[PDB]
Amino acid sequence: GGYMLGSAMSRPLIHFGNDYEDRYYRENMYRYPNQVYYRPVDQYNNQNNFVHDCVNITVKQHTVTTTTKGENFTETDIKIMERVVEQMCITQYQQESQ
Ligand SMILES: [Cl-]
Ligand code: NA
Repeated sequence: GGYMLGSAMSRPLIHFGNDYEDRYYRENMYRYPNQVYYRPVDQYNNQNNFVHDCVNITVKQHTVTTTTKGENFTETDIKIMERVVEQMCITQYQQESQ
């Protein structure tokens, strides 16, 4: 806070180049966020800087919420999470800017 919280979306279809990650995302898809936290779009000059912050904030919040419940993410989870959140952040930027 005060961060903006976007609407829940369907978790994106992503073809990971790493075949094991690709399978892992599908197997464990519900572990990952389906909404992103961000600072308002109009505070940014470009998509890249927005997404950078959106990814950091969203990953921080999801990891914090998870750890305090006594659950864990694997190294593979984190890699997949960063990519999933990146895509949702890009979608959020393009949408909210439109
Ligand atoms: Cl979903
Ligand atoms: Na591959």
